[PDB]
Amino acid sequence: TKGILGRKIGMTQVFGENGELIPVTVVEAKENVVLQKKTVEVDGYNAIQVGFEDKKAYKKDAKSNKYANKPAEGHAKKADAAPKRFIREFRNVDVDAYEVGQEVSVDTFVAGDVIDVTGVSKGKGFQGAIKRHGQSRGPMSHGSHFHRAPGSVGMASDASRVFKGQKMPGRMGGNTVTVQNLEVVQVDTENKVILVKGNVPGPKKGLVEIRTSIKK
Amino acid sequence: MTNHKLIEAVTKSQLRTDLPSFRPGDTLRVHVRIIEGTRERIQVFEGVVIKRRGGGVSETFTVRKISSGVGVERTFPLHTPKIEKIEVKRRGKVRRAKLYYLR
Amino acid sequence: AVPKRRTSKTRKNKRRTHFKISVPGMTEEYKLSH
Amino acid sequence: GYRKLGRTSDQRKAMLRDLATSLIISERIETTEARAKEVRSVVEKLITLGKKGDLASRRNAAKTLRNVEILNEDETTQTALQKLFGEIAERYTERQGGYTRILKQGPRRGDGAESVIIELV
Amino acid sequence: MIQQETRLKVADNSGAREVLTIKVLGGSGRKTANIGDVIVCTVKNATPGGVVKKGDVVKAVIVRTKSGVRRNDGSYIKFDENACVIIRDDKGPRGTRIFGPVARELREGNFMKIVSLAPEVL
RNA sequence: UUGGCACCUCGAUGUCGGCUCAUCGCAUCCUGGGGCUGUAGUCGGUCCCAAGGGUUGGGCUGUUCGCCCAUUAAAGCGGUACGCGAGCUGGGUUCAGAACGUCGUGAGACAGUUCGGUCCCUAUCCGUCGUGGGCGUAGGAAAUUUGAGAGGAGCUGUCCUUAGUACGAGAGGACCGGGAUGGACAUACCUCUGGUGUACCAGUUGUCGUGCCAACGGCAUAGCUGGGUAGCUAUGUGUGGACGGGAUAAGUGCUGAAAGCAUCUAAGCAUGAAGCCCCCCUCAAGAUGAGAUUUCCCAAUUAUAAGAUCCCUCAAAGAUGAUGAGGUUAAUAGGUUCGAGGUGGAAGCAUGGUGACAUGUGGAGCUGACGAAUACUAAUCGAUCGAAGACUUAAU
Ligand SMILES: [K+]
Ligand SMILES: [Mg+2]
Ligand SMILES: [Mg+2]
Ligand SMILES: [Mg+2]
Ligand SMILES: [Mg+2]
Ligand SMILES: [Mg+2]
Ligand SMILES: [Mg+2]
Repeated sequence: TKGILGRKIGMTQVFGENGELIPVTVVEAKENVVLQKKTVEVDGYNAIQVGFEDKKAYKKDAKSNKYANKPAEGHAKKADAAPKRFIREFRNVDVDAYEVGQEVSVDTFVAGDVIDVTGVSKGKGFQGAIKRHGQSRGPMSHGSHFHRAPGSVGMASDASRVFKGQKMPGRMGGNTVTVQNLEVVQVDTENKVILVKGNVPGPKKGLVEIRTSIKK
Repeated sequence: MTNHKLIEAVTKSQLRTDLPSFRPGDTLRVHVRIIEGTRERIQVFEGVVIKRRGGGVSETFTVRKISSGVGVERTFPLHTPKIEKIEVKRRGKVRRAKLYYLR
Repeated sequence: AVPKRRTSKTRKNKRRTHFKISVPGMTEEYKLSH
Repeated sequence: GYRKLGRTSDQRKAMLRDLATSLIISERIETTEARAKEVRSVVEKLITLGKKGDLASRRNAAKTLRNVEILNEDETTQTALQKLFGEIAERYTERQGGYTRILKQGPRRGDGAESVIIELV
Repeated sequence: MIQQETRLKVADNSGAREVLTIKVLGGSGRKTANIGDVIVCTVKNATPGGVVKKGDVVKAVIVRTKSGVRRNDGSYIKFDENACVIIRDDKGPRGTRIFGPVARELREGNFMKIVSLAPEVL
């Protein structure tokens, strides 16, 4: 199949042929390169390891991730590249194709295709039990002291434990979610943009992962 | 909207430079084309401009009218292809920029 | 809501492994007064 | 920006206006870290009115600067408003912004609070 | 929006003038209704002399709202009051003459008998 | 279930419904398979397999339960101190007051009905949801990963065309298989519709401060009213439910013995259910059974190398730790100069009006959180940890 990586930029709309509105996100995807093709004889699985954004070169008093390091730099130039920031493996794609050290163009995505998107969520901190799991809150008048709280937790002296898959507060946020079966609207080539019908996860300037759908 | 200018460039050939100008409280007519078959007609909406927000393709307004006792309102995008033309025929004076005291 | 038992001498001291303090930095004695 | 400093709106708008003034007179003060990262901005927006010097800026150079302090420097009397447009504005006619400077002293004795200096440059 | 214990009005020549909504005809615990929706009502105020007296349960149909409808072309239409029209077993109206406009969505809603009679469709 | 017995508890096992949460069992209420008949067709009826999921809003009296209007694919019976009061309520329940009736010679009762009437606790241990420091994984470190195993999603309806053909005495009615549009539910997001927006913009009353001109500020719920940027949000905006396969219940069968014939199970053997494992999403090598690649670093006890941390500037992250962006060869936050989006035409002079006012110079001026460019301010200074490939037993 086919797969490209890129950053989420924003969200707008376009007018179709029948004047209909279609809402879209705007994915930027430049500078992808193949760095290691795999094998079953070595690893046990065929795949394609890909890296997306460029960064700078080795430096002596190095105290960021802007400037790369030697193990990285010894992996870019191998396949004749520059140091790459992000790295991912794609596993469901044909490997007789995709020779090494090349680039990957958006042009391999037509307009009107079908995809599935994969990214990170947004961050909510320490949150309660009815924003999170979304369940009923209690009376606020008629002499009541139960407003926002999880009521009960167990039964009685039978089953005196508390089962594990139980709903309490804590942290929800930067988890991995996917979205199935969206549509490809339009594909620029100069600005290196791909548009998708619908809204997809993550914050602005984040990272997005795009791949062909497997379903029918 | 110069963020890195990648969104206000793609959405460039969906604009249109055909449309006159208008502030709130400026009567104007709106020649829609409505499709209910192999081919169908126009059916104007007339009224008075109360609202206008935004910038870009997502720039909207709305107009008010009374019709046989009842009030009605319709809000439109500016750059859609349905709207053949706009015809500003009168102009006024106000001190507000959102009008809701008209109900 | 009330302790049912006594806290031993160990469980009191197994707990204070992390209840210490820390050291300042060290610039040439000179302070790290950025 | 957006710091509240455990002080509700009606209080913070008057604490940041006293800091901007008494500074100007003595050009050097001693505060906690947080406050001086907020008069880092209020006072830098307040010389930029002093280079114009027009009749309108004096009218918006008074809605935050503080009531007429009858100074007394060497054999004289000033106002904090006929010192800001006459004297600081003239030293600083050819630089861009950035005319403050924060400096870290140590902590305090009682409440264990980082103490810093702030001056003009 | 139109839910239980809601008071619409009437725009036909059939005697019933005001009503009260007590249901919506979906069924999986549905809790609202917009334009184009068959409901159940009663009467709370009639006109002397007519065909639908006070205290009679009847089914009825929306024709107007304060919340509009989201046309697929990216367009919206919201009126300034609410309204209803009273119907029969044969999927058609009790009275004859319609008053006040209606909404074009009623063409693809099998209510063509009412656009067949009304002054201003819009 | 109403009970019988009186084995724990009276130096306290302290409570009937309803609200919030959930969890198991089938002797199945709906959906799912089929057999059976008077089921011609529909509609059922009967028994058989099946627990994956699903299982309504309101009126009267305390109402546990009871009756009634109105909808629904359907509006299930039982368990878990008649599930849950160190999580909520207190109508009901037996307190002291006072009426009304049966009773008593009187103290008072049997309540046969009504009205009024103080809810104590800073969570130690286990259990549970979430997040981190320390050793270990036969040299040390930076990136990418396999997946033994564990959890999660799982629902359904109507129109119409299929197709009036199999079948149906004809009307009626499938199989087939095509979509179209939906209700409830579960998840990401803010372009639209809209809600808030306490350091943003105009308007507006009262009173203190400049012996007043009002152009300004302070307090009076932000003094009130009209609007509203970034940001988090749903009543808004878009996807999802799977099909598909491997076999198994009842039940349909074929060769085929039983006993010639027979016969669905006996040697055989195809068939077939929303159920079961596989397919779809998420976490996972503390998986002490501690994995697999890729590249980088290499000694005179002992310094130090690859490489990380202290420390300072900040958010796309956040209770604190941690994660992430950047540290003068530098665009990190602030500021300054330009833009956007929002408000709705300043001050100050100049014409017109006796006057309070309106026009023009000018889509004016101001603008917190978003975007860009620019070294003017500060990220200085400098310190601290940190590896030198064991042994057999084989092949080399
Ligand atoms: K109720
Ligand atoms: Mg109380
Ligand atoms: Mg320090
Ligand atoms: Mg008994
Ligand atoms: Mg018993
Ligand atoms: Mg005995
Ligand atoms: Mg005062």
